[PDB]
Amino acid sequence: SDLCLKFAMLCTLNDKCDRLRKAYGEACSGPHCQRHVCLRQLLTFFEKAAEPHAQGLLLCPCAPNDRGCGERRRNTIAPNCALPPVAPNCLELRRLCFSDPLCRSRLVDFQTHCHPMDILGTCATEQSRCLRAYLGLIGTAMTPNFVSNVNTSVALSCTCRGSGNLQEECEMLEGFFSHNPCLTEAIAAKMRFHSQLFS
Amino acid sequence: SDLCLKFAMLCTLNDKCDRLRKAYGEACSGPHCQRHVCLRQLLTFFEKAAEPHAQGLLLCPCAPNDRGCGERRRNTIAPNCALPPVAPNCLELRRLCFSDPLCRSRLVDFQTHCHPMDILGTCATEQSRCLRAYLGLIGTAMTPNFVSNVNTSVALSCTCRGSGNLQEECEMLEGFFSHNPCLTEAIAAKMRFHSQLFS
Amino acid sequence: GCRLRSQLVPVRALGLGHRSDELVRFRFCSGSCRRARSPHDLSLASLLGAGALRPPPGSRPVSQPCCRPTRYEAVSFMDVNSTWRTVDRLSATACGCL
Amino acid sequence: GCRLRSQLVPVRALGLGHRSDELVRFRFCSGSCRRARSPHDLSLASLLGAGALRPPPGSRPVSQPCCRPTRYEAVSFMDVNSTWRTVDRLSATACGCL
Amino acid sequence: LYFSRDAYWEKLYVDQAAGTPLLYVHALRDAPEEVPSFRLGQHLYGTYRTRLHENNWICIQEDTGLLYLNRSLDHSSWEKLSVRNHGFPLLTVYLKVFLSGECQWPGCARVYFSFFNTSFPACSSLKPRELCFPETRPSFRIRENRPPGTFHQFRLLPVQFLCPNISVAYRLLGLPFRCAPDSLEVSTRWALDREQREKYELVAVCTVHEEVVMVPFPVTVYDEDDSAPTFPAGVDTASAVVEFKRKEDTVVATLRVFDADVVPASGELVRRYTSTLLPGDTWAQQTFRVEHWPNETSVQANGSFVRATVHDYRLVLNRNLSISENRTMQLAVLVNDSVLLLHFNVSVLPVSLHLPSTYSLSVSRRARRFAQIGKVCVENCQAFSGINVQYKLHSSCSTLGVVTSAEDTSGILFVNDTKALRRPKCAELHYMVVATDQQTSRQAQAQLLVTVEGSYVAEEAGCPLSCAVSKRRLECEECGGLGSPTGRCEWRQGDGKGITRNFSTCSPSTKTCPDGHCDVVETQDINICPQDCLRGSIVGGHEPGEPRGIKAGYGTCNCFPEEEKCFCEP
Amino acid sequence: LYFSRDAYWEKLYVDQAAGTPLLYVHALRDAPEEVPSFRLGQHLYGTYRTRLHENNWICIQEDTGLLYLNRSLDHSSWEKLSVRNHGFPLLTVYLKVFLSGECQWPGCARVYFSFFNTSFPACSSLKPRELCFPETRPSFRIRENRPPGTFHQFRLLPVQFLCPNISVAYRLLGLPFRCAPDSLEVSTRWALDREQREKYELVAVCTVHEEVVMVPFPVTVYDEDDSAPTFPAGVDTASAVVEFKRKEDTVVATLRVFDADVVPASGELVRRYTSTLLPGDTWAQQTFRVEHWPNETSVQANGSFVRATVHDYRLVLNRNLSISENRTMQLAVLVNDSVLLLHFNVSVLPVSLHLPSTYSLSVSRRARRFAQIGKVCVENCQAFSGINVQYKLHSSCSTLGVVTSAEDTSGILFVNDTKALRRPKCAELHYMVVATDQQTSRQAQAQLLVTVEGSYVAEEAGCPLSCAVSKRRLECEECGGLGSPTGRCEWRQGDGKGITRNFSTCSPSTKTCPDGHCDVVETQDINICPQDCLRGSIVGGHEPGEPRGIKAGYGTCNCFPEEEKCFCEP
Ligand SMILES: *[C@@H]1O[C@H](CO)[C@@H](O)[C@H](O)[C@H]1NC(C)=O
Ligand SMILES: *[C@@H]1O[C@H](CO)[C@@H](O)[C@H](O)[C@H]1NC(C)=O
Ligand SMILES: *[C@@H]1O[C@H](CO)[C@@H](O)[C@H](O)[C@H]1NC(C)=O
Ligand SMILES: *[C@@H]1O[C@H](CO)[C@@H](O)[C@H](O)[C@H]1NC(C)=O
Ligand SMILES: *[C@@H]1O[C@H](CO)[C@@H](O)[C@H](O)[C@H]1NC(C)=O
Ligand SMILES: *[C@@H]1O[C@H](CO)[C@@H](O)[C@H](O)[C@H]1NC(C)=O
Ligand SMILES: *[C@@H]1O[C@H](CO)[C@@H](O)[C@H](O)[C@H]1NC(C)=O
Ligand SMILES: *[C@@H]1O[C@H](CO)[C@@H](O)[C@H](O)[C@H]1NC(C)=O
Ligand SMILES: *[C@@H]1O[C@H](CO)[C@@H](O)[C@H](O)[C@H]1NC(C)=O
Ligand SMILES: *[C@@H]1O[C@H](CO)[C@@H](O)[C@H](O)[C@H]1NC(C)=O
Ligand SMILES: *[C@@H]1O[C@H](CO)[C@@H](O)[C@H](O)[C@H]1NC(C)=O
Ligand SMILES: *[C@@H]1O[C@H](CO)[C@@H](O)[C@H](O)[C@H]1NC(C)=O
Ligand SMILES: *[C@@H]1O[C@H](CO)[C@@H](O)[C@H](O)[C@H]1NC(C)=O
Ligand SMILES: *[C@@H]1O[C@H](CO)[C@@H](O)[C@H](O)[C@H]1NC(C)=O
Ligand SMILES: [Ca+2]
Ligand SMILES: [Ca+2]
Ligand SMILES: [Ca+2]
Ligand SMILES: [Ca+2]
Ligand SMILES: [Ca+2]
Ligand SMILES: [Ca+2]
Ligand SMILES: [Ca+2]
Ligand SMILES: [Ca+2]
Repeated sequence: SDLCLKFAMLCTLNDKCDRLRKAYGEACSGPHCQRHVCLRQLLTFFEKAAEPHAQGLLLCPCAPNDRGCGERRRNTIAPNCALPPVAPNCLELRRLCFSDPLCRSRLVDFQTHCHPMDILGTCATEQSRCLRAYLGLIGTAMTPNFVSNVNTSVALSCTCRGSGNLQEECEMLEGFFSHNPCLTEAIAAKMRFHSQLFS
Repeated sequence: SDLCLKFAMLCTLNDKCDRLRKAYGEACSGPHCQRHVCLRQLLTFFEKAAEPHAQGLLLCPCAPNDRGCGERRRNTIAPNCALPPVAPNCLELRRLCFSDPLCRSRLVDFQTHCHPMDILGTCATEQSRCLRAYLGLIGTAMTPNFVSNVNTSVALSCTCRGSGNLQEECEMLEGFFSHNPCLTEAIAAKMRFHSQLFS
Repeated sequence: GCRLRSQLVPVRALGLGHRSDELVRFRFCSGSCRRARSPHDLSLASLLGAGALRPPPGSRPVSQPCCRPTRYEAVSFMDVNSTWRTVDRLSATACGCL
Repeated sequence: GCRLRSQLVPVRALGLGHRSDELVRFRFCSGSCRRARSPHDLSLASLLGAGALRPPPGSRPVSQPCCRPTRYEAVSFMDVNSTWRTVDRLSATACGCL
Repeated sequence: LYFSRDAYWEKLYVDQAAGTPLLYVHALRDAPEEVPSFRLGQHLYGTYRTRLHENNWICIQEDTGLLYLNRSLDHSSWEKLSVRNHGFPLLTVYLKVFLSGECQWPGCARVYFSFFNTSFPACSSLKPRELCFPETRPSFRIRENRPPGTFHQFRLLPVQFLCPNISVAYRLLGLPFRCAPDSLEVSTRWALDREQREKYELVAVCTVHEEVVMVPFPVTVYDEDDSAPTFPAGVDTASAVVEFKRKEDTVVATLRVFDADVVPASGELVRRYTSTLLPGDTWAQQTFRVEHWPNETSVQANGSFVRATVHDYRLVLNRNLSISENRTMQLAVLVNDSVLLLHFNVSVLPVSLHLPSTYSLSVSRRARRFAQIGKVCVENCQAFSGINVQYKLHSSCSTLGVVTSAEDTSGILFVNDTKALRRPKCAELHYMVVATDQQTSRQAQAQLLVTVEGSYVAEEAGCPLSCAVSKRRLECEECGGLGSPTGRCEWRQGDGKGITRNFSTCSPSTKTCPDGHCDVVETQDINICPQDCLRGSIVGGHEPGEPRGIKAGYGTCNCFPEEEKCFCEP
Repeated sequence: LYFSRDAYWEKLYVDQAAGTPLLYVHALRDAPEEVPSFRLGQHLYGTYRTRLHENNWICIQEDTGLLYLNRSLDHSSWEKLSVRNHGFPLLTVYLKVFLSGECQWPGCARVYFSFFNTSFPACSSLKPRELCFPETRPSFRIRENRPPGTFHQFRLLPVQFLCPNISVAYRLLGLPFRCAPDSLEVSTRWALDREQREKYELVAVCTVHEEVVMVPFPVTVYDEDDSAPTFPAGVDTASAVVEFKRKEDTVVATLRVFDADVVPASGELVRRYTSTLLPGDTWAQQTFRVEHWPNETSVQANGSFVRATVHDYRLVLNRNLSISENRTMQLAVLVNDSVLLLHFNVSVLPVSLHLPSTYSLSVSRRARRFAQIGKVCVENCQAFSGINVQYKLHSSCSTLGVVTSAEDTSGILFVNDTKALRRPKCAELHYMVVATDQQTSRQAQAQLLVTVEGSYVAEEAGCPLSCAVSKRRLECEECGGLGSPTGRCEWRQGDGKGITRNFSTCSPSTKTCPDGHCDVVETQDINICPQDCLRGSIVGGHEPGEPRGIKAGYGTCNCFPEEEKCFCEP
């Protein structure tokens, strides 16, 4: 039994966390799934829970060859119902975030606290307030998820195909997820703590 | 176990008779008993039942010394709730019978078919249609019951005390119950059959 | 099936203090209720199949819905003093799955 | 008393075909209900005291009201293919005497 | 005019001759002027009083009242009638005989005819028991104070008409009834009075050829008002002074009247024997009604039992008398007989409302709410009936409280608070006990010196509110209830005699709660005395309390007052 | 006018001198007339874009666009600002630079300043990696078809202002980009076209003192409409003849267009690339819309990948075409580019409605209601899409009955009565099968010779109405259901692979009921095919049928249709 199951059962064994995890496991299940109820019970989970319970559940370590430890981690936020089936244009996905005033508040904190300050990996303010601004993006419209199942590269589900002339305004917005030194060293510092904590 | 219990259980063992006996055992019980519901479920019992079931239940043999076989038989029609507590004038009790057109029909048949024709005991029409006219008097206002518990003398619960001048009109109406040769030999012919039947 | 019954019992054998000598017909409920089963009932009948639960102190929890009466009837008789005693709601008239 | 419980069970141990590896909390009902007793219940518990009834073919009729749930909750998990499976109405939330 | 009997019996046979004499009828006189006339009916009634066919066969002579066959009988006529009988073997038809709808005495007399399929037999088959008298014996009927007359005749008429060769003699046994020689009518000598003798059962001697046969002979003397009311041998006046009762309706004083008549019967006794209240002050009408109801007794005159009526006359109040009334009167009543004079002396007294000077009572220092400590009572406790003396408890620390139980008009005092009991400076108080009236303003007060005394032990947290939720003995005196006087409860346990009124329970007040009364202090809360104040189901073989509660129950009875249930179970 | 970048980076230190040159700015030209003007802002923004204090320290020269410190820095000013930072360590303030609210290109360019607590260090602590270029590498931005200009300058200005004694040289590597000698501005030679090359990643050579340092140098050539639409190499017209489909909206015929531009972006592509339907008959408007949607592809030019847009144009219908239409046209469409000419040939054909001459079918002589015997079909079954050919069964004994299933437009015939099947004289019948149309009156008929043939065995009385109430195999083929073809049922049993779509049940028609479609014959009654037509709860680990029913279930699934429940359980 891997580590992404050990940190899932520690949310199961809690009273306060399993009651919240059952609330989005139910709204994100089956082929008749409903997306905007599936997302609304994710904001409530990563908002109204203890920070060591959420950060251990989502960001969890693995090996590169350990297939059933990354395949679960990709499927923890239930991407078959949360992420849309067709990949939209990645500037269009930001427009729907700017329209709702909760996703805008959750996005501006991530552009604040996890901005790539130095190309070595130095963050702007803290490498502790980076993941607090990061995990606030999960229940929103711009939900990031782990792309592969062998590594911890994380990006949106979006493409810059039909961009028109705003290619760099889209390539940098995707490079703020897949070419961030700050966010990658923050998630690496958290996974090197989770492989210290109950390993 | 005596005979007035053997002929009670034969109404218990029937489906058609115990359902009727339960209907007046319930309305004639307890200190808070109600008289005019107790009587209405007696007409239904001695009317809508098979004649060998009713005639065996009420008229049942015994010995003179057999106390718990006559004491039950006096208490089969539940006299503590059916018969009134104060004994009224016995011509007044006939007046309430003449007012209701069911008791009048049940009384005129008894003055028809059980009239004392001869002082030896010969009845007018039959000694079989005498008890059919007799048992129709039980649920009415002029309910006869066994007075003692050692013998089969049966009379009303009435007295000719405050009669005024109609003493013989009251004494003969009571002598139509306690000085009937016809009715006494009819009930004796039925008890000599019940001491032949399952004795 | 969960259906109505009937029987004959003495009244001293009821255990309510009424001393008497008679017999009364008595309708009770019996049967099985496998058609009112729930997802929790299959769940509990499998968790009590491999012994996956620690059974709690007290009783055993029952898996299937129990077959219980819905309506009652009174029972009347005579005692040893030849007085009519009634006991309300002693015999059933219709059963059901609950 | 007839009150609510809770426990931890595997999901392969439920017997509904869902193959998985997780643990779920599971609320069942237990207790006794001697305060919802009837005249028929004392009657049947004394007629089954001296063995006055022939017990019918099938089951035994139960004397006391059985302790049963009133409301249910859904249970969600992930399977071996890492897909979210839900089973509606698998765990109780409130018990009662019935 | 009246008949000497009410029913007449005669036998008809096949093919008897025309003009054959059947029977006489008799009718006595109310007066020296009345001569009886006799008419028959027209249609033969039958069983269940339905006309069969018109009388074409029987005629009458009005002079002696003789019934005789004009046309005669055959089997065609007795199949003409017996089919009309609604399917019965025909042994009774009848007619009416009037002399002055439905036949009833003293207007009518119904004459039966029992027909038989044979002809009239020969004389050899006539036993002398059916040669003297008919089978159905007569019963005669004579009013008192009447002209003496002729009420019976002996001879069986078709017998001597068809067997004349056999001599039959008839006689009677200081009696007024005589039998004339060579004319067999029976007559009365003097006018009778019922009050000397009322039943004459005579014996008539018959001799055939040779056999002597005797039969009973009842004569019932009827009645009139020949009697005036009379005191029961010189008891002219009873009196009674109203002192304490004063309720709505109470028997105060009583006399008796002895009439010797019976005739004012139960239907119309209220019209004749009427109690005329002679007047006086209107306070007598406001406060008295003279109630009256008769009852018949028996008394001996000359060896028999003649009955008579006894008229009781009772003063009965009407309203709640106030206390301060102080009067006296003479309540006279005339009594009518269709006339006697009765009276009463009635005085009404004042009553004072004094209480004892000093009340003294301890209080257990660990007591709970609604505990009864001691009774407070006006000096004459259980003798008053219609007075409202409500008690109020005025101080000069609220701990106690008095509510008068309405049954005894005694005030029971109870503890209303527990927090205000343990205070050190209020260890001795002053409760001026005040006993007020309601129909007059007259109140009273009395002095109290209370000593709150005892230990103090705090209670267990695993205690229910009631003592009677407990089941056995040890869970009774270790745990406190609600109305307890000393913090503990007390276990009472009775016998093993089945459903008994003396059963077993855990009670606060073993002399106040399982007692039979749901007291006012007991009906304060649901938890104090639940096994005598509840309104619920009692599961088990029980017998209910008659207002409410548990009158008797099989074994032990434990009650849940919050769920309104009791279990009675050993 | 546009800036060559969008973000500029500079470091400030403690106590640096007044008039110290910080950085240049660059602005290229859209036209041969535009000269850049440069103004600063007034207020230093910070993290989360909030004004801290007014710029009292940095001034600008508009001529070369030079940023320079007028007033200087001290720790009192950097505690004046860092408290205003809402509690953060201050490492980024910025200003706006306009040239012609919120800073966005090509109007604005935001200039950062990263302050440090030290003063400017000595020259020895300057490694040559921070002597050539800043840490944050530039990213340049050039529109195509432009006057060639100057977009970058090399020298770090406070470095040579404060360490002037170190020689640093800069150079560049048939390319349009050149570096002038003794003036380190970088310039473009000729006007660029994106369609030849679109990304130039150059390398700039720096030499200090001695160290050679090179960095990347991205230049992204932007785009304009310098391209007209073109056929994909001579495919001028596709055509398609409507023969069978005739539905509401179907792709009929298709062509492609190849534009080489990208600029009409996704927001406003619908305004420009518009498909002008050239007119004709109004039947073309009633029956055709020319649907269009673009997609971007990539193509090679001289070793790179330049992208382009592909515009597909599809004829799509609008209504149900009737059968009897027989026409042909030429559907022309103009295509705009802000202009190409396309067309289609479209012919519409008649279709006949012939059926086979003789239908022949047996019937099992013990069959039940709603059993499917054989399919009746118009000669071309599964090719039609929008035609209603309803079948009615006219005779010349009612036993059979046809209801067309709407999915295939085939009529399935079923047995409606059982009593009318066993009759001896109707052992052979005549059902003229009639196939009518609905949008035209054109019907058809065909001849049938039915042979009702089989045994006869009466059924058991202990049979439920449905085959699927059964649980195991032996209770399936001994007992009859409802829609059965031969009186028996048939057991199908699958694998033990968990929740599978191939499960086990007792079915009438093993090819029609557990199939995935609740057919019309199957949805006739509740009892025929309940495990594929029910609307109820499925107790057990299941997976529901997507309209209704049981798609998959763990083990065996037995369904009670009268109570609306299924159990899935092994
Ligand atoms: C992670 O994996 C994905 C696909 O397997 C790949 O595209 C990506 O480049 C990988 N990350 C790194 C840092 O190589
Ligand atoms: C029957 O008994 C009662 C009282 O015991 C008595 O009055 C009556 O005379 C008895 N009957 C006969 C025929 O003696
Ligand atoms: C009596 O009979 C005679 C003849 O015998 C007849 O003339 C007469 O009318 C009859 N009288 C009656 C009242 O029938
Ligand atoms: C009382 O007796 C007198 C005396 O004749 C009579 O006139 C009056 O009517 C009687 N009143 C009643 C009520 O009987
Ligand atoms: C009448 O008197 C008799 C005997 O004196 C008594 O038994 C009866 O109860 C009395 N009636 C009333 C109503 O007091
Ligand atoms: C007399 O007092 C009693 C006491 O309860 C009361 O019930 C009754 O009504 C009173 N009488 C009148 C006439 O008020
Ligand atoms: C009743 O009062 C009168 C009035 O003085 C008196 O003469 C009489 O003696 C009193 N009655 C009795 C029985 O004392
Ligand atoms: C004392 O009893 C009276 C009864 O009228 C009640 O009103 C009052 O509330 C009680 N005292 C307290 C403190 O509750
Ligand atoms: C720049 O500084 C000079 C003095 O050093 C001052 O006179 C001038 O006003 C300043 N300009 C600005 C724009 O602050
Ligand atoms: C089509 O191109 C012409 C050519 O200039 C232009 O005038 C017209 O506005 C364009 N229409 C659309 C819809 O782009
Ligand atoms: C556009 O083209 C790409 C590759 O040619 C293809 O993957 C994509 O699905 C296309 N988009 C649509 C909407 O057909
Ligand atoms: C064409 O036929 C289909 C068949 O179901 C129907 O649903 C559709 O509405 C029809 N189109 C029109 C325009 O009526
Ligand atoms: C379309 O129809 C025209 C009309 O004659 C014909 O010239 C042309 O060849 C047709 N198109 C094709 C591709 O055959
Ligand atoms: C045959 O099926 C039709 C369907 O429309 C129905 O109306 C009819 O009642 C059925 N026949 C019988 C005999 O029920
Ligand atoms: Ca007299
Ligand atoms: Ca008198
Ligand atoms: Ca007299
Ligand atoms: Ca009491
Ligand atoms: Ca170009
Ligand atoms: Ca173009
Ligand atoms: Ca272009
Ligand atoms: Ca099917």
